[PDB]
Amino acid sequence: ASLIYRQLLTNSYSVDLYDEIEQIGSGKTQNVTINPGPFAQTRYAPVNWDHGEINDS
Amino acid sequence: KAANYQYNYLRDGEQVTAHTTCSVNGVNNFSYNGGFLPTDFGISRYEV
Repeated sequence: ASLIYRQLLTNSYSVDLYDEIEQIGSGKTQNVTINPGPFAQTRYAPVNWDHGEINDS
Repeated sequence: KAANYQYNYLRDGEQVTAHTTCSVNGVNNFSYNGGFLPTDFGISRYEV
């Protein structure tokens, strides 16, 4: 019964087929690789509030 | 005419100071002439 190990080693190539099968079976996702470089947050502006355009006559 | 006004009020405790100015646009203007004599009373133009 020693030939079990010999047979498994010799026939091990079929695991490539098994890998292809499980690859086809598995669902897939992916990445949108993130950007670095938010090193400078930006404020709005120097903003001053005032009454609008008065309509004089 | 443009009328300004400032005030404050309460809003969940946080005293809010508010400042506003009101005006009008699309105003109609009526011209009434009661009489033409110097003594007569007249309004050349009143807004509505």
